[PDB]
Amino acid sequence: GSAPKYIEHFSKFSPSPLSMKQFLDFGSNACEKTSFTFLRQELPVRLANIMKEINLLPDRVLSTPSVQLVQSWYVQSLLDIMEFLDKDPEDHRTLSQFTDALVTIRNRHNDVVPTMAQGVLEYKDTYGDDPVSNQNIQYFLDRFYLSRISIRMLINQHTLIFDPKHIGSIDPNCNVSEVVKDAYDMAKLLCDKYYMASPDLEIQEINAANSKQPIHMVYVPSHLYHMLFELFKNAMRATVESHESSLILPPIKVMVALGEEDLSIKMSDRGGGVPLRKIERLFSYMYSTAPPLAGFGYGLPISRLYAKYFQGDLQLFSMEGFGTDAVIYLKALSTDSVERLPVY
Ligand SMILES: CN(Cc1ccc2nccnc2c1)C(=O)c1ccc(N(Cc2ccccc2)C(=O)c2ccc(O)cc2O)cc1
Ligand SMILES: CC(C)c1ccc(COc2ccc(CC(=O)NCCN)cc2Cl)cc1
Ligand SMILES: [Cl-]
Ligand SMILES: [Cl-]
Ligand SMILES: [Cl-]
Repeated sequence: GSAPKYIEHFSKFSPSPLSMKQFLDFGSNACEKTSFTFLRQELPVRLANIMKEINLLPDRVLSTPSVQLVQSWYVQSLLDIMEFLDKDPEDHRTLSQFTDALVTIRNRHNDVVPTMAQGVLEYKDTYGDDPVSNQNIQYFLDRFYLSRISIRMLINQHTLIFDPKHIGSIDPNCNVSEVVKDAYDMAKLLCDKYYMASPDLEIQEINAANSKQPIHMVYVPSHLYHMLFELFKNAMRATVESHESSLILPPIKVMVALGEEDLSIKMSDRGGGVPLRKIERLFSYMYSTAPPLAGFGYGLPISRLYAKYFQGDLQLFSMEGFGTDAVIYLKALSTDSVERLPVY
């Protein structure tokens, strides 16, 4: 077949990062034809760029069942999208069977994450868990997952618009605190269920420019929830477990600061912290892979990719003996929120 040729062709192109503006302008609808003509080019670009990177992996990794699996998915998905390169954007069936095609692709790729996890696992027992294996896994998975996040963003934007207020997965009016409370309510629910004690939540807002206004932004709230949800899980585990032979359960304090470009979200706990040495391993896919509420692999690094994805970040610093702070940094301004795609 043609796969390695297509890979070859489209991996000469560079994925085109979009900004929230451009994202918003894509269904504000009837320029679905325009989403179609765009996506039939750009998915193959993006699919191919990562596919080529998968190929640069040494044979001992690439030859493993897990990788060969997801690689087979990427090939089929690229083929699936190929069928439409000739097709004409004015035939309303051309269009609606592209949607199906995108939907089907998105389901095909669902289990990528625990699949790669299995490859890491096999690799760990099969070749060792040395620092250098670890930089390498990290390097590849941070890019891959990031790649994949951006592919999904594209598919979801398309399928959700072409079945106001919300534009696909973008809320142009996301109330950050609203999303915080939700993630907290849900983490508490699970925290209550497994621990039978859950810390309270305290939120403070700091709108620097407008003392009064509630903090709203343009974002992808499911993205934000995911990140918050994961940080809640962790801060809850730590809070509860560090205090089981003690009466008070200190609340989890979250602050939302809106600056001139940063919108920053800090989740501070009193869980007794982590010493500085063990902080880098928390983001390591490898060290957080192994054969409840947490101990539950990948949430941190993936949450951090989520933040990186529109030029944000996610950092942890801890005080051993006291607790951990966790900061999600996001762009305040739609203008500054541009996709961040792995290089190639
Ligand atoms: C428990 N998980 C999930 C996880 C997932 C895969 C793993 N894989 C291997 C080992 N541990 C894993 C843990 C955590 O990441 C996690 C790690 C460290 C903390 N701890 C330390 C701690 C304190 C008391 C009791 C237990 C732990 C933290 O300080 C901490 C870390 C991140 C965070 O957002 C908040 C925190 O409070 C809290 C949570
Ligand atoms: C399953 C997926 C996540 C996975 C699992 C495991 C890995 C591991 O990847 C490694 C490990 C060691 C080396 C050293 C090497 O060969 N150096 C060459 C010397 N110049 C290179 C790579 Cl790409 C990647 C991806
Ligand atoms: Cl990255
Ligand atoms: Cl789109
Ligand atoms: Cl850090």
